[PDB]
Formats: sequence, structure tokens, C-alpha cells
Amino acid sequence: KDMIDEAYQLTKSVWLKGMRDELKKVLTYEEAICGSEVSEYISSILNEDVRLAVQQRIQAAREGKRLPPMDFSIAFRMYYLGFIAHLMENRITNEVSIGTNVYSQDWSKTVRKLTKFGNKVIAGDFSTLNVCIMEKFADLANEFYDDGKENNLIRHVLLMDVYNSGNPATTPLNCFINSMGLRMCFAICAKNAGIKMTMKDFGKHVSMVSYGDDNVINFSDEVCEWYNMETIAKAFETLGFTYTDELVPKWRSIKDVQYLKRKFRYDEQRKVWEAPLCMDTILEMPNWCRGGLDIQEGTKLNCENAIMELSMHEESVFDTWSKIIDRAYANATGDHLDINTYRGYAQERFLEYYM
Ligand SMILES: [Cl-]
Ligand SMILES: [Cl-]
Ligand SMILES: [Cl-]
Ligand SMILES: [Cl-]
Ligand SMILES: [Mg+2]
Ligand SMILES: [Mg+2]
Repeated sequence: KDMIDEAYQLTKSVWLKGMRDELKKVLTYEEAICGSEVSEYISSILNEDVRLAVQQRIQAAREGKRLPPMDFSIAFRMYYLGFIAHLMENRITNEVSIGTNVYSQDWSKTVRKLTKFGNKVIAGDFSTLNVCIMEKFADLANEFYDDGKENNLIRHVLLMDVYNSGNPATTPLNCFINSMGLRMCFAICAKNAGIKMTMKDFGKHVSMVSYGDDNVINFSDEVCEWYNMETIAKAFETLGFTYTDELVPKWRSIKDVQYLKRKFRYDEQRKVWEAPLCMDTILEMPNWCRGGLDIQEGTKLNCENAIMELSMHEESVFDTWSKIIDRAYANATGDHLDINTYRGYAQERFLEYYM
């Protein structure tokens, strides 16, 4: 139907909150590669044979033609990174989790946003192409920049190669499909159960957040018997997407759900919301070889980070596994880790993010 149009308008209101004029510029080739001092979120990732290829790509886009990988990434960043930097500066309340600092108050902010309409909460990821939602991503970028007919054509041409290209290309795009596809699901879930609500009632019953293809969705009890994992998964295949649950209940609680390979843990003693990383991920950070074979430059640092990551689980888990990781590294290398205590890591996070 013409619901893509109302999805797009609702989303725009949300995603455009907090606009800064200093960010509505296409970046120079140098800014695209080494960042700019306008944002903490525009940062730095032959020297003149590829600039000549970016040039060929930009001009060919200006006349409507697209070409066929590093030059694509720099171009895309030039025309889109200010927008992405805007989403990151207004993160979480704008439904976009790109830029979340899980060691900081962002995590409790994410929790405050996913408990806004009660206790029911779901999570999962989508998989496929739907060029009608993708199209509108170019549109919303263009609406953000307001910089002329030519730039708009370039954003539309670049977006057509994003999936075949990189990380900053598909990740905010899939965030957009999330915010869009789940307002659409809300509307098609109300027609199949004959509820006299419209997409403008989404923002009164649903709070959501996304990181690329992965989301967490909070919804009120009022809407929960017709808008939940079961119905939303079905609605989402009407749009061309499989929508699996990470790990089928109709809802859960914020403490049961996994997001960015982490969980929402409230620490009763230290009264704080923390982001324990899955042990299966933590435990692939060290090199366990007892002969210290492929010890790379970052092996020591990888071990230290794994142990820092243990400090956001309960203390029992940090006490068990930090000793295991510490002894393994010692026997393998004959060297030692510089690690902190449990409350030492907690204090590190307080001094840097709560103060
Ligand atoms: Cl299509
Ligand atoms: Cl775990
Ligand atoms: Cl987990
Ligand atoms: Cl071994
Ligand atoms: Mg993912
Ligand atoms: Mg593993």
C-alpha cells in the first residue's frame, strides 16, 4: 500500500531529531579518510591513484551511472558520514544504537528506552531485496543534507551498490529497515486483528532500538496480544524478510534478551546497568595454545580486554575466569598481564562515564 509513505514520515520525525547544521556537508576526500574535527564520529579510516578512482565514481554518479571497492567506500563515506555522525550523536532515543558505549550510561539509557511502555520486550535479527525501503534511505539522507539535485542523485546511485561492496554502509541502512519495517508491521498487525489504531499510534505503544539487522522492541501490554514476536515475525515476511529470534515466546523481559552479543544486567550492590559480553565471545579472545605459537602483537591486549570484559558479569564469573585467563597467558608466554580488580574495573567506568 501507501504505508511505506507513512512509515517514512514517522521515521523521519524520529531520525532527524537533534540535527546540527555543522554536519550537513559532504566530506572532502581527506576528511573521508582521516576524519574531521566536526564530530567525534567522523574519524580516520595509491594515495592519489585511488582519489582518481573516487573522482571517476562521483562524476559517473552525477550523470546517473553507477560503477562496480575501496573507492566505493570512500565515496559512500563522503556523501553519508555526516548523516551517520548525526544518528550517532542522537543515538538510542532516535532508535539507532550505532555509537553506543556499553561501558557508559548509554546502556542504562538503552534500558530506560526499552522499558518505556512496560515489561514486554522482544529481540531478533532480519535477513532477506526490498528496494522500496532502501530507496527511502537515500531520501532521508537527502532530506537531512538539503544540498541540491546533484548530490541527491549521487546518494541514490551509491546506495544501489551498498550490499555488493562497507560496515558504515549496510549498518545504518539496516537500522533504517528496522525502524521502517517495524512501524509497517505495526500497521499490518492492526489490520489483521481489526484494531482501530494507526501507525501514528506506534509512538505511543512501541519503543525500539536497532544495530544493523539486530533489534530490541518494547511494547505496551495494551497492544501485546496482537503485536508480538509471533505476529511481527509473520508481518515481517510480508515485507520479504525472515525475522528469527536470537535464542518462540511471544515476549520476554529486558533481563532475558541479548543485544550486541551482550545482556542487560543490573548490579544490585553497585546499582548500575552493565553489559556482560557473552562468555562464548569473551573466551575466544585469548590464545590458549600452551606453547605460545601464534602470539600476535595484540595477544597481551586481547587477554586484558577479555578480563576487563569479565568485570561486567557477576563477580563469581570474573573471579573464576580471570584467574584461568591470567594463568594461561603466563604459562604460554612467561610474561604477565596488567589487569585490575573487579571493583577496579567498576571504578574505571565510574570515573570516565558517570562523572
Ligand atoms: Cl522490490
Ligand atoms: Cl554468557
Ligand atoms: Cl549472553
Ligand atoms: Cl596447546
Ligand atoms: Mg548483525
Ligand atoms: Mg566460541
